[PDB]
Amino acid sequence: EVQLVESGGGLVKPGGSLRLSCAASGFTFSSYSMSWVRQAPGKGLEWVSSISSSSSYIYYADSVKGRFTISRDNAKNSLYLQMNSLRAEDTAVYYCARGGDAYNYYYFDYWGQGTLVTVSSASTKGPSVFPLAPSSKSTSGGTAALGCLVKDYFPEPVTVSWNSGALTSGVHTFPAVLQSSGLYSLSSVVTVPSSSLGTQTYICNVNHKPSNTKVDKRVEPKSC
Amino acid sequence: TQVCTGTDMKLRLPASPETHLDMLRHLYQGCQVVQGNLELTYLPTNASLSFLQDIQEVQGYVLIAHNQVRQVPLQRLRIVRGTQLFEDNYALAVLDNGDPLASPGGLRELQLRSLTEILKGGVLIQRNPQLCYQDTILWKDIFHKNNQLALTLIDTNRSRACHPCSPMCKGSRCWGESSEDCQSLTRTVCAGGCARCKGPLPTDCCHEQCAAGCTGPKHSDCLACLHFNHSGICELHCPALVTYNTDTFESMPNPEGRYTFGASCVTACPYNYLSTDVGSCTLVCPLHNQEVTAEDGTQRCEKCSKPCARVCYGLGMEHLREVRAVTSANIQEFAGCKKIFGSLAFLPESFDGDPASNTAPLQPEQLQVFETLEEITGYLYISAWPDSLPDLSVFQNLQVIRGRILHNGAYSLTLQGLGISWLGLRSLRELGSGLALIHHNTHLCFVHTVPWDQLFRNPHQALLHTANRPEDECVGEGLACHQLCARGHCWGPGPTQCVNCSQFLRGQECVEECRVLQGLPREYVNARHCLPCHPECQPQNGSVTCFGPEADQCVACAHYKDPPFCV
Amino acid sequence: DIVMTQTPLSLSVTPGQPASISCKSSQSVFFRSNNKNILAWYLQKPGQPPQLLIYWASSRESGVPDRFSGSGSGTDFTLKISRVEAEDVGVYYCQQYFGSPFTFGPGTKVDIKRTVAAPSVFIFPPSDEQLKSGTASVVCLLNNFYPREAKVQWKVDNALQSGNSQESVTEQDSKDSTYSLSSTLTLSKADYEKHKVYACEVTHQGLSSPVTKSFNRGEC
Ligand SMILES: *[C@@H]1O[C@H](CO)[C@@H](O[C@@H]2O[C@H](CO)[C@@H](O)[C@H](O)[C@H]2NC(C)=O)[C@H](O)[C@H]1NC(C)=O
Ligand SMILES: *[C@@H]1O[C@H](CO)[C@@H](O[C@@H]2O[C@H](CO)[C@@H](O)[C@H](O)[C@H]2NC(C)=O)[C@H](O)[C@H]1NC(C)=O
Ligand SMILES: *[C@@H]1O[C@H](CO)[C@@H](O)[C@H](O)[C@H]1NC(C)=O
Repeated sequence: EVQLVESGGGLVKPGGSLRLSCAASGFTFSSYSMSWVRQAPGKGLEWVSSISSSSSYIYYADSVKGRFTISRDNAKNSLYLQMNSLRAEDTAVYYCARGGDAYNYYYFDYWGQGTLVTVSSASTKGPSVFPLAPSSKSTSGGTAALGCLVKDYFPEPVTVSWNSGALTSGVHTFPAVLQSSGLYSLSSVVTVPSSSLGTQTYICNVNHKPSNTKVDKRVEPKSC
Repeated sequence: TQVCTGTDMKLRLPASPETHLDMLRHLYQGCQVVQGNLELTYLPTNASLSFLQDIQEVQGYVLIAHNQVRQVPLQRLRIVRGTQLFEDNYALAVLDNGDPLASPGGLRELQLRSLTEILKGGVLIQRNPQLCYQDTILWKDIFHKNNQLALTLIDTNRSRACHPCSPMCKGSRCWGESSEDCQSLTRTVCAGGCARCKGPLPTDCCHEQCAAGCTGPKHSDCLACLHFNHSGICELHCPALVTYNTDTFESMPNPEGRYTFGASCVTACPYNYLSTDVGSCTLVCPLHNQEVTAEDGTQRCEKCSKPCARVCYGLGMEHLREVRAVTSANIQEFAGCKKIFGSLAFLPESFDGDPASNTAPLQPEQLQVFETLEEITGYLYISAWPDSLPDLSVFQNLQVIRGRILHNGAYSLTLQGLGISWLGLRSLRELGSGLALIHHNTHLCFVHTVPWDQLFRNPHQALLHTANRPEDECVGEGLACHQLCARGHCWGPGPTQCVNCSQFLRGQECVEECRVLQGLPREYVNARHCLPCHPECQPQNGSVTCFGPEADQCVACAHYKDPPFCV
Repeated sequence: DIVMTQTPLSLSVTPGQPASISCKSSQSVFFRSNNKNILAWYLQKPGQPPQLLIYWASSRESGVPDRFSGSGSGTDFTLKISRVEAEDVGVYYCQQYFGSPFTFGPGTKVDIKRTVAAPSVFIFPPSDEQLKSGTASVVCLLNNFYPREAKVQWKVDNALQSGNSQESVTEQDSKDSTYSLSSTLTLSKADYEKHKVYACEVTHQGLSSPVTKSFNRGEC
């Protein structure tokens, strides 16, 4: 089935460069009109660029024109984007999207998960993870909360799952929040029956990709 | 110039090739819309073809054949409408442009950079052993959506293998090795079922009435119109000449109305063209129409009251449609005829024929049939004429050769291989359209003595001449015009052949003095013609003999005076 | 540049009720050649990329259910949803593919109107592990509530903390149509260790009166 997986995002200092690469599968890539749509955090959708099936027709938005260069390799089922002279404004997710029929109608019917590109001269730092030890202050009746807090990281983003992806019901990971220091912080949280607190283990799997920082943190109650 | 007329010679070896380059220049130079067929044939290697530069449009078909030329520069050519087609089916025909038997010659690169459009017809490219890229083109894109049955027959045999196209082109599709010759597409790429477009997107689609593509969606922005250019805008029909009333249906003449001329809405027809009842600018009237001359402008055509009282038809018309020559089997059709609707051709058949058998030869005296004739709507062609006749005096009273049908689409007056010693066309004062060709007439003098400029009616026209008796050797024998030919212009020797008689006329003859004071019959002058008095007027001693022609207008009666007349 | 207008920016409706979003374009998007308007509609569900709802301004894509129907012509169009369901939560976008540059509209955020739902309130002291590192982060959790609007007040020994504490809310849940809220009060090691009672007051429409969850430092 259809699948577009993009790569080569991450951190860039202003003025520098970066090359995105979107790998396609589950259709004849030679017969489809590929494109890049970007989305700055909590903003609408912006068309960046498009390229026809055979590469015989290319287009760019005015904000990116000259700075950005689109291309493809049909033999190797891949789509590329050479972003040079990068700016604060270019900071956004970049979704690779396949169009509709070669070069006529740009529907965008299937979209990739998208790759995050950050443009700031501040450097990479990995997180620390600290446990939000469970509320035995809540009712034994009764429902109890639990979580782990990811602190002081840059750039984004982090993935946070529970028990190697096993536990997922009633879980609430929040979106990140930016700090004075210019570093991101993140709470990841979960509702459980208070009765299972004694019997079953809970561990959060935090993964900050830029800094190679993967941590798995067990989360237990304090007592007296 | 905006427009020019094309040809219809069509693979025939031109009967004097030394002229042939001059003809093509005079005809196609300056011009942007070739009305007719663009026929470039039997052209040599060296041939300067820069006069073809500005051609943007061809009404008919394009025939490039038997040419040793390295390349033809039809780079600005954007459309052929295919109004007629070579060999029934082909709008473009590139045939036999090689060396058979610097270094090589023959057609190398086509170079039709702009040729976006072919409405009707197909393509035929064969036997061009240096022609490249003929292969590469997506012809399907060039044909219009309507015809597209439009077959192709491309031969690919060569004596050199070719470069690839400059990698700048999308597919390997080019008119030549240069980057500027990539075949940009128009029809086969568009969104929806678009007539044509400037790009693959919806905004990039052209107006319904555009033809060769466009530079924008508007009906102004077309590279060519499908149907008509109406003052900068492409439309399906021109504003009609007549509005009709709500109730009565009476002719309320349209202030903004136009005539159809080719692919152009026009305020009034060009010089030799006939205005039509329907409002077209034709060269031959429709069926149920009569040719009329009105007091307002040129001649126009008309819906007839009676089944139009028949007027003497010539060759290329009605029952003489496909007769090649005036012969002894139709000479007596032209008896008494003041004006011939069609053309006249005199061939070696007509005087020396008995081929198909039994058909007797024409005699010199049978040709006097045409002494009545003043006007020919079509052309005059004479490749043969009797030895006994030194000139074409049979056509003495021929005044206007209009040439709304022209020989091989070009020549109105054609005289070739004759042994006439002077011309004799003394009344001839207009060549309506078409080129004059007078060649290989070994004996003919009195060609450099006609002021042909005064006959012509547009700047494309001209005389072409070679291999007639030269005027250095004619004047060497001392063959000038007669005294009384004003500005020394004449169609032959003697006093009858002046174009403008400088003094006074007596039927045929140019004359110093009339017989007003002395001489055989006494004569009154009128519009510089010496016309005799009534014979019964008395001859006077040192005085005027009459006011006018009749017997009432004598000075004295010679024998009996019985007013109001002399008798 | 075909400029795209969407109205409204917010839509909040009870599931089962129908709801609609208008799109407008500065220049027309109607194509004579194939007699269709060249607009497209998308739903960006939260924590996902966009998905295509409709092409040709009215024709659905495979998978897109009955309720979703585009309408209109020329410059003025309207996406309609007969019977909104609780998972339809997201932002809705209109795009034109009539010409370069290919433009989108701003987006229209659709909220599901769930019954009134009071938050479950929890409080978490800072970890001893982080405390040693030199900074103390106190977190208060409000879980699963509706509507979204909600005041959260931090107090250290009755001292109203104001300025030194950032919030974060979840996007509305596709399953249950509740929101959840984090509030993170940051103090230094020193300042954390000057004070005895930490507290988190919520006020919210689902409550009969403000609720307070508050730990005493040290005390189990
Ligand atoms: C006719 O053709 C000759 C022969 O091809 C031309 O002479 C060429 O002229 C070009 C341009 O000046 C030279 O670069 C070639 O090397 C010449 N070739 C040869 C074989 O001499 C000449 O231009 C043409 N002559 C006329 C009168 O048009
Ligand atoms: C329709 O006819 C007009 C002439 O009336 C053409 O317009 C001219 O184009 C030339 C070529 O560069 C310009 O120099 C003139 O300024 C133009 N004249 C006018 C009056 O516009 C025009 O090309 C024709 N249009 C089509 C679609 O064939
Ligand atoms: C070459 O010429 C012959 C004769 O016209 C023709 O049949 C043949 O198909 C040509 N060859 C190619 C490769 O086009």
